Amino acid sequence: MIKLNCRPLCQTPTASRLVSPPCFICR
Amino acid sequence: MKIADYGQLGEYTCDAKCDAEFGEPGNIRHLEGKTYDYRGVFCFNRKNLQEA
Amino acid sequence: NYDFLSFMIGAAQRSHRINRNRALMVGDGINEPKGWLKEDCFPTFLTLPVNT
Amino acid sequence: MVSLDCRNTCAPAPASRLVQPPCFVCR
Amino acid sequence: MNFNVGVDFPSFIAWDGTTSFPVKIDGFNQFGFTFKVIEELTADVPFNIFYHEASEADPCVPGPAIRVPDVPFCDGVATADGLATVVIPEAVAVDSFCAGSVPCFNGPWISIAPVTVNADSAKVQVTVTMKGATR
Amino acid sequence: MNFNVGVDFPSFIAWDGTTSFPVKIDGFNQFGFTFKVIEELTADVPFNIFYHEASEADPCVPGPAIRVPDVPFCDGVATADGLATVVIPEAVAVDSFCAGSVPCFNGPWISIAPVTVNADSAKVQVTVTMKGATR
Amino acid sequence: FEASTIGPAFFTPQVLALEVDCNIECASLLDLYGQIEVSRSTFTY
Repeated sequence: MIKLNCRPLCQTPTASRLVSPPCFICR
Repeated sequence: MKIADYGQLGEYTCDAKCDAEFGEPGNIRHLEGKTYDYRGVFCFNRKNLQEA
Repeated sequence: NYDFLSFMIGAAQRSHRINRNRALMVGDGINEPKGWLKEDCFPTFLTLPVNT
Repeated sequence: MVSLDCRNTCAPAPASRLVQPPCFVCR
Repeated sequence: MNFNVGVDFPSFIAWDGTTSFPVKIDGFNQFGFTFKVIEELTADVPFNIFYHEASEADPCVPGPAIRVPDVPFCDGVATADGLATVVIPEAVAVDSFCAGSVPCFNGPWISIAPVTVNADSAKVQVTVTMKGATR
Repeated sequence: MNFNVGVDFPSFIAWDGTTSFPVKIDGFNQFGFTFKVIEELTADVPFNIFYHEASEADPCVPGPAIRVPDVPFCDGVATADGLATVVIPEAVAVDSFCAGSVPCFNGPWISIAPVTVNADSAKVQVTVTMKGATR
Repeated sequence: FEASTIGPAFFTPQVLALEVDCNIECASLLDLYGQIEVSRSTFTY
C-alpha cells in the first residue's frame, strides 16, 4: 500500500460567488 | 564526475594568415552511487558470561 | 559548479601534445615538422623471402 | 537545431561481444 | 536557462493505456512512478506492481513476472497478504498527477499493470523516472 | 535507500507512437525530452516541436499549434528555415535512449509530433521530464 | 558547453532563508471560561 502524494496542475480555484442580504423585505 | 570524451581543438596553421577556426567540443557527465549495510544479532546469559 | 575554462585549457594542451607526437614521426615539412619515418633517410634492411 | 545525447546502451553489452583470440603465428 | 534534464533523469513509459512495458531499473540507483489521468473515472482502479528476473535462455531479455512483496514500515502493519498494491481514488481530477514508489529494489526489471482491463483502466497513464546513473 | 523521485521530477507522456499529447510546462522552470526506440529502424525519422497558448474559450486549454523558432548559439549557423527540428539517426540500438531540450521557453504549452506518420514512426516513444516546481 | 546541452547536476541553486507558511490557528474561547487548577485527578464541590 504505497501512499501517493497528490496535487493539481491547474491554478484556477473556482470563483465563489458572494451573496449579500436582500433589500428590506419584512414579515 | 566522469570525463566521457575530450574534444579536438586547434591545428597546424600557416603563419602568414591572421585568423583561426573553431574545433569541436568534448563530453563530461555525472555519476552517483550508494551504500549497503550488514546486519545481525547475538545473545548471551549474564551469569555464564561473567563467571567464565 | 565546474571549471569549464580549466577543462578546455587542459583539452587544448592534450590535443597539442597528441598532434606534436604524430608530427616528428610522420608529419610533412610544408606546415608541420618533418618526421624521420616520412623523410626516410635511415638505411633500410629487407627481410628475406621464403619458398612456401 | 538540437544536439542529442545518447548512452551507448542500458547494459554495457547486452550480448557481450566475446571474440576469438588472434590466430597463432606460423611454425 | 534550460538544463536538458533528460540526461540526468531519464523517464520511460510504463503503461500507455493498452499495454504494459518492462522498465530496466538495473542501470540506475533510484526510481519512482508517476500517475496521470486523461478522462474522468467511475470507480477506484487498483494496480499491481511486479518485478522480472533475467531470462534463462537469454540473459538480455526479461523473464516471467513476479509479484513484489511488501515490507512493513517502522510503525505500521502489512497488507492483507503482504503484497504491494496501489489504488487511484475517485477524487483525482484530470488536471492532477500522483506519485509513489516502493521501498525495496528486488529484481533488475520492474513492471506495472492494472488488476482489470476494463474501460476505466484505459484512462490512466503511468511512467517511471530514474535518478542519477552509475555507469 | 529509494526515493519518491516522482514528487520532484514528474514525467508525462508526449508521443506514445499513435497520438500526441500537449504537456503543460507553466508550473515548472525547466524540462527536457527523452526518446526511446522499441524496434530496429528502417530510415531516419525527423520530429517537429510545437508550442501552444491558452485558448480564449477556456484559460486552461491549449490553442492551436505554433512551431517553435530557432535560436542560434555563439558557434554554428542558423537552420535553413529557422525552425527547431529533431532527427533520430539510423544507428540507434533498441536498448538505448536519447535526450535533448529546447534553449527557449515560449508559450506555456509544448508538444512534439513526427513530420510523417508511418510504420517507422510507430517504433519510437517520447517522454518529457520536469525540474523543480514554482508553486 | 552550455545549458540545454549539459545536465542539471552542474548547477547548484541559492538557498534562501524564508519559510513560507499559510496555516492558521483560530482564536480560542478558553480565556472566557472559569479558571480552576487541581493537583489531583478528582475534585468535589
